[PDB]
Amino acid sequence: MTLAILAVFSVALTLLGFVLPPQGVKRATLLGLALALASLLLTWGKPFAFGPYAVDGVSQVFTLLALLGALWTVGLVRSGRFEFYLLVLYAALGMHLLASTRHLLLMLVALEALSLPLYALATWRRGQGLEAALKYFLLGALAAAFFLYGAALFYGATGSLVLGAPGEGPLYALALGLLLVGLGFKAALAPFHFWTPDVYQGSPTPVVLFMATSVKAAAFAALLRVAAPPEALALLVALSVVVGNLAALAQKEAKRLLAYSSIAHAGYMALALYTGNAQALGFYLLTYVLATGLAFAVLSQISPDRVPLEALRGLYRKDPLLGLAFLVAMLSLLGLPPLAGFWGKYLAFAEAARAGAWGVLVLALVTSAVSAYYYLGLGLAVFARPEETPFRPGPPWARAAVVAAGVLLLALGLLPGLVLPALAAGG
Amino acid sequence: MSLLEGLALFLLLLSGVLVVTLRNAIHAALALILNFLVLAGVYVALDARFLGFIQVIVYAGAIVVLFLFVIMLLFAAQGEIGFDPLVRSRPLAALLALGVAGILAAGLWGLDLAFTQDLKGGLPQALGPLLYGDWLFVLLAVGFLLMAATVVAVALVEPG
Amino acid sequence: MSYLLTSALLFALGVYGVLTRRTAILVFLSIELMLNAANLSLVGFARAYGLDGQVAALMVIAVAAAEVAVGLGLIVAIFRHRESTAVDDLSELRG
Amino acid sequence: MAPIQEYVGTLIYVGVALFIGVAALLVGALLGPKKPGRAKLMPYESGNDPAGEVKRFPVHFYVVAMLFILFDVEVAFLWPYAVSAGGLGLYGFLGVLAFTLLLFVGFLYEWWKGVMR
Amino acid sequence: ALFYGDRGLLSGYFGLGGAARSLGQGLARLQTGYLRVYALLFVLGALLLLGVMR
Repeated sequence: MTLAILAVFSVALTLLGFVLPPQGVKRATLLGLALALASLLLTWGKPFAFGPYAVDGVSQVFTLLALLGALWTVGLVRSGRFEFYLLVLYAALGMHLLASTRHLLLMLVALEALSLPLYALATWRRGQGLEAALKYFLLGALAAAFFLYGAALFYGATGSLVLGAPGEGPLYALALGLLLVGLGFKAALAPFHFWTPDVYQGSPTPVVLFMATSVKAAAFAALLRVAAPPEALALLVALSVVVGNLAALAQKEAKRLLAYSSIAHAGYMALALYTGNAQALGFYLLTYVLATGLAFAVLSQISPDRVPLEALRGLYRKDPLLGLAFLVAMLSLLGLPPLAGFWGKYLAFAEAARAGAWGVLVLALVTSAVSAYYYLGLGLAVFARPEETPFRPGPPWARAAVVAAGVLLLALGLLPGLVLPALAAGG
Repeated sequence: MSLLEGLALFLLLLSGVLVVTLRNAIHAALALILNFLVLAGVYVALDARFLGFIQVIVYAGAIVVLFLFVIMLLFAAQGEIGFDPLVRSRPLAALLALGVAGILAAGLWGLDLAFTQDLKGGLPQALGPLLYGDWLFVLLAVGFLLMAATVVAVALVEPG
Repeated sequence: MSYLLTSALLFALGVYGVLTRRTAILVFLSIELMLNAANLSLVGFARAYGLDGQVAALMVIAVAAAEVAVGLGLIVAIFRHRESTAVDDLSELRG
Repeated sequence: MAPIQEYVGTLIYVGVALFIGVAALLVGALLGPKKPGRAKLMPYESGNDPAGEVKRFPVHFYVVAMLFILFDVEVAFLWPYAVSAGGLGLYGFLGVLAFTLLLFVGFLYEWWKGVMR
Repeated sequence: ALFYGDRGLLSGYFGLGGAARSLGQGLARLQTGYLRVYALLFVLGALLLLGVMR
């Protein structure tokens, strides 16, 4: 299975990690994920239950993404305890599990399984990174109580604990509202967004990569199984897209800027949920993951700590290839055609318009033009006079990754009709 | 019912008020222990006996000791340390508390249904077949969570 | 039926908690009262639809406990070195 | 179900015990003369306190406690199997063993790393 | 006079640019780094959501 590889390696590796050197556990854990990835490809499109666990179109697509993000972040860091890989491994499993279920209790258990190791991973003991950690834990723990309270009223309105069964008068309406809250917070749909600015700033860069890919994937995965009211969606989107994009102009610390960006993209993605899709989000998130993954690899290559805006400038001198990569990324998140980011937007928007919600879709688009201020605010800054600051160039390892991502990105820009055919929602 | 019922629910709620109002961590936490007893009683009354006993054993016997150990470990002589711009925000907080009950209250006059099924008293005999029956997966999920918790917890506290 | 209303009240109280307190550990304590509010609700309905709401509840307990352990653990490791647990005396990350 | 008859009865037992307890305490409390001092009032021999009010204690106590909570949840679950265990067959045994090995894996990790700091 | 007029116009659009910057840091001011503030906004927000939903 996919589950099989993760669980086995995780448990076995747990005790094992004493013997091996920390580099060797990085080697081990890399292998493990990759095997998990292997098993994913070769079993694609055969939906397989074995319990409440149920692999389907959604699962396959998003756990491809979740595993992707996890491979990357584990790459970059050199630790002082084998544990700062071990906990990540766990976290990957947690996100795998989150997508591949539809039963509320699995969903709860999964929510802690993914959230817990994240709190601990917020610590390379940097003083900010404890403040960060705490905020996240308390806000997270608050949402734990909410999502759990949500489930309890849901069981009231319907015999099932699984998601699916008719739905009723008020109580069913009520129950579904509190569930969007929990899930909402994890994907950073406003107005639950509040942690996303502080934690992204506070946490050490590679970790933030992991959050900005994997948690968004995972979160959306489970969100999709919720048959969210068309009113709820409309609220969320408005708040996300307005507050996100406007406030982001004020910021001037690179990671925190990207944090605000990562509210906005959640806002656009949540449009797709209207009629529901798994092809739309499949594609979208593919373009988003790549772009953010690329981008944060680059920020790491700058420095491990809070990156002032200026630090980006001169990236093209330092290395040409890497400098260009980051450019392509930034244009992609703005969605300037023919880049893949445009297609990701377009597909989502198409589901909104089918559903007939007009106003939302207009608002979204207007402020999506706003977004160009800060995106170019990075992307062009690249070419100017070189700064005198800390930098390093990294191995061929990292070069290959980053540049792979950037070619792969624009490749899907021109040929979206490759992937889209087989991001099937049924197999 | 409502003769006895009143007593238990009054007690429960009253105890609830105490644990969120009072000063000083120890008195607070201790109130929550009286809470979980009452709640345990209420479980027993609702034909969930097994769950009742676990309520006492885990939540009130394991968990709160851990709480107490933390508030002893690091002291706590004020439930109201410092003074800071948060003062007016006490009434908006108390407002919202009412609100969150209000909307939920509304909802519950919105589906009102029969309370009328059997349960066998909830004895662990009759929970067993389900638990390791088709809930066995959920269970193993639980089991994974605990293990993750242990390892995480260590990595936070001890350097190592 | 009484019980299911009561449950919402205990949820409400916990919220009043979560917003008021100035010691961090007591915030977390408040969260736990909300969580038991949940288990009551779930259990009340377990009497309606018969016997799965029990097994449900037990799973919740285990998750709650897990999140307690890790969470207090975190609280400990952060403020063992800090000598005041004042929550709003952590403020450098800000917009 | 199971008869409610004895649970009420439990509460009875508790009511008895508490009464006899408190009664004794009031007997004790009222009798024996009073006369405060200057060093009965100010705590034990050498220093203000005989730990002299040192700040913070080892994390050991946290570790032991933390261990105990998670594993008490372990115990909780193994009771449902324990009572009715012949009903569930071989598939039963495989389930239990599975669960146990996960928590024992926990055990061996925190053991090799240190209960002691 | 019309030339000068156009300069003026150009600055009037730039003006709107200035509004957006301003607004943005107004909304940024909603952050405070106070945890209890973040909690208040939270509960408000989620309650608001449930309100809208009906």
